[PDB]
Amino acid sequence: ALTNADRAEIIAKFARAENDTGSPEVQVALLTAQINDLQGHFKAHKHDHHSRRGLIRMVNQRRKLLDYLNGKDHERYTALIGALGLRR
Amino acid sequence: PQVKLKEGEPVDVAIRRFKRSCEKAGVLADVRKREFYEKPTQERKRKKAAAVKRYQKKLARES
Amino acid sequence: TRTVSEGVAHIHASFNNTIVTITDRQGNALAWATSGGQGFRGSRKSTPFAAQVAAEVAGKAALDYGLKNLDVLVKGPGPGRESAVRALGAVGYKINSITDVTPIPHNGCRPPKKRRV
Amino acid sequence: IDYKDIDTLKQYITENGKIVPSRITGTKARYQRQLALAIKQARYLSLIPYTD
Amino acid sequence: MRHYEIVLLVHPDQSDQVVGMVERYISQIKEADGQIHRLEDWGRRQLAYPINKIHKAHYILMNVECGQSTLDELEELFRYNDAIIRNLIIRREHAITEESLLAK
RNA sequence: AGUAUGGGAGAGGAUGGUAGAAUUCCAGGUGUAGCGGUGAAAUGCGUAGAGAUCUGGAGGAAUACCGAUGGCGAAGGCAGCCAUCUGGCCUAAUACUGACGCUGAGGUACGAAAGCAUGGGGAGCAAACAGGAUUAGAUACCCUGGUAGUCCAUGCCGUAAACGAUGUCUACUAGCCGUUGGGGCCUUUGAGGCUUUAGUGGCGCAGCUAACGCGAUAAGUAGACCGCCUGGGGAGUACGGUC
Ligand SMILES: [Mg+2]
Ligand SMILES: [Mg+2]
Ligand SMILES: [Mg+2]
Ligand SMILES: [Mg+2]
Ligand SMILES: [Mg+2]
Ligand SMILES: [Mg+2]
Ligand SMILES: [Mg+2]
Ligand SMILES: [Mg+2]
Ligand SMILES: [Mg+2]
Repeated sequence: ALTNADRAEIIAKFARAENDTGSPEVQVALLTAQINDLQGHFKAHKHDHHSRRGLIRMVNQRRKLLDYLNGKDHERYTALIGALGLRR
Repeated sequence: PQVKLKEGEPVDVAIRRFKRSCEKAGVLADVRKREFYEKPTQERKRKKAAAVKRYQKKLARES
Repeated sequence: TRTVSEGVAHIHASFNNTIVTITDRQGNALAWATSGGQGFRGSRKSTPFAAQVAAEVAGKAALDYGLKNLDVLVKGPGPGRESAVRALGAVGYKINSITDVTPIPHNGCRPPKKRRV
Repeated sequence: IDYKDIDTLKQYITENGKIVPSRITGTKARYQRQLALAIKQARYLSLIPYTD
Repeated sequence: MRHYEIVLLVHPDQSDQVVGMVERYISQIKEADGQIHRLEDWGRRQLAYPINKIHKAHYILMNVECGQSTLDELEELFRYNDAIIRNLIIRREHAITEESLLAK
């Protein structure tokens, strides 16, 4: 699992302003880190169905936030997806 | 249980005291339960009925 | 032949039959009796009186070993557990202690099906 | 309630060794669960008898 | 690291060795890094029921802080040591250093 | 509506280990005539020694008491103890984003028990089946045995009175008494009394209802979206199609 220091680093790297923890960029980056971390757990536990529901929820939340960012401003959306390495 | 006897206790009184010890222990109840296999649905229904009866009895006492 | 001062009486009571056995400590047996063994063959085996006669005969047989004080162990439901100890006391023995040793599983094997009678 | 406190743990165990319910002892729900867990741990550590 | 409480039961015949075994465990823990918050020797106590036809054993208590690799090493040693008869390991939050009951 | 930081409760999920009780079987010590079962019997077991009792072993499955109108989970469903990985929920005050929301045809994932495929395991229970009984007959209900199966690994199957017989989300509308996890306030005799909040129960005004009944966990008063119904049979059946 990720640590408080890791989350603080991600927020520092993706924060628009001071104390900015609610920005779509910060939220999407945090979700991406969490998902890529959980991939390892789900490699070793294929039949842990109950956690995969939460993983799918994280995926859906990221999708909705990315769509909102795209609707509001395209340049920030492109920068975020490029920085985080996401196809769409 | 282990109902040890006094020096002069009558055997009949000893058996009476052993009956009280065993009745408090409730060993025979588990043996009665174990005779046959009860289905989970039936156990659920029985426990629900028991809880309802207990609540009604407590309300009657309060009234 | 052998003389032992201390003994133990096991009463294996059931809903169908009562078995009364007399053993020494360390479990070696001395005498035994049963309701079916002493007449009463049929449903009357479970009746407490047959337990009393079985206990009387078992005690009379065991008296040859010269034991006057005996411990009591009882296992199982059904009538006959009380009559056996009463008869053992009446016969002339001294009952030092009485305990229940009926085995209780901690949710192990599945019991047989219920009878639809 | 900790598994190493046998003097108190024994106040909620019968002679047969069975755990006394909450109804008879007047304890709280949260306390009862901790006490049962402690009794189980003490039984495992052979500090209190499982039965008899 | 994490905090673990350990209780060990030792065969009475190997009682004289207890001082060595605890010293070896502490040495390994400290070599890894280690923080041994509590060490207690309850002494030889009677068992409430026999274990492997043994009616009494030596009781040891430890409160330590160590990592997963160490925890694995101690678990393996406890499993493959014949002097030990039963061991309890409990995860704890924060460290207990106060004198405990049963220490008489 | 969502995010960060401090705390709390929980049989929520996955993997591995370990403890006690009991049943079966196998050897050994004492010991002799029955054991077992039913309304009553009989089959069956027993003098090459049963049953009962004590001692030592093999193996499988499930976790007494705590236990609760209790708890957790989207649902199905989850019960001894310990370690590792892991999802959600409750709760305090701050600091952020700024409508990012609700629902959802097609589609997709999960989904009790039974059953299916390959390979293991098999104590107890037990469809099929064998014998003994009851009966006019007994293909059953009762009794003695007993295979698949129930268990493990990997997949498939997509069904239930899968029920609260009550789709999801939102705001509002007398009160009274319980219980679970928290927050705040006041008493003193160390535990109690008031509030608040999220669950879970019992009554009941207004309102609704064919009646029974529901009644802040609505079946009341209103809004958004979806699914479904149109007399009983024929019939969740035929043909075609997909799996
Ligand atoms: Mg598995
Ligand atoms: Mg039967
Ligand atoms: Mg939807
Ligand atoms: Mg659809
Ligand atoms: Mg049968
Ligand atoms: Mg499937
Ligand atoms: Mg259907
Ligand atoms: Mg329906
Ligand atoms: Mg069809």
